[PDB]
Amino acid sequence: SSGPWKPAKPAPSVSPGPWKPI
Amino acid sequence: TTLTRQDLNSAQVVADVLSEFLEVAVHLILYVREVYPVGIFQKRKKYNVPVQMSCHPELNQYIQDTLHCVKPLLEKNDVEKVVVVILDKEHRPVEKFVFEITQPPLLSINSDSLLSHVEQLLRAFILKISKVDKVLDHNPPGCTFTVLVHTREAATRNMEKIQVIKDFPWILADEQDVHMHDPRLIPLKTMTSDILKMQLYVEERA
Repeated sequence: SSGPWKPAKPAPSVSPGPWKPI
Repeated sequence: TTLTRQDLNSAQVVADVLSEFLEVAVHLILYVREVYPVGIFQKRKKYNVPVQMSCHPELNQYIQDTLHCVKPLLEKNDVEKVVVVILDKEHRPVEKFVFEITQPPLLSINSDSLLSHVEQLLRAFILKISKVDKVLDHNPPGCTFTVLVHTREAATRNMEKIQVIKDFPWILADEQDVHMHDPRLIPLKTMTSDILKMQLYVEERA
């Protein structure tokens, strides 16, 4: 089997999260 | 013209139905486990039963973008599991809602009554999720969620670490966002049908 795979984009918080590309 | 499983209209329809079911289930899990505040949700009806739908546009788009990627995998019968992982503020997994899926290698071209008893099956899972808070301890404040997908390894396995589907990037999850030391396993529902076998259970941190 392959995985677990997850989205690189994390789930959004109620109000937008901080700036942290890496 | 030779057709593959994904070319079957039936395969596409089932993939659409199952992908939407997963959307409804994810919204419900977020509601019943209070990953997001009750205030953002509104009662709606699906499969003739009450469900909870987030009314936060950003979260809704995120869930749709994520699950839209699972649709083609379902058509090809390459999806083994879709998991909703709830993590605490310490980025530690506290609960995992595991949806195991199996589908036949083909579906009938005589689409007559393809979705005749499918709704009753999906309904049963939604009802179990609806009352899952009765067999689980309340989660700590500040939890978030992640969606994990497991597929079957094909012949020419793709070694790329960042796999993009429908303009949405995916990466391999780390052991930290999944590992649970001998967690409590709670069966919720397991059902079979001619077009699908599904098993839902929860893993709860000790």
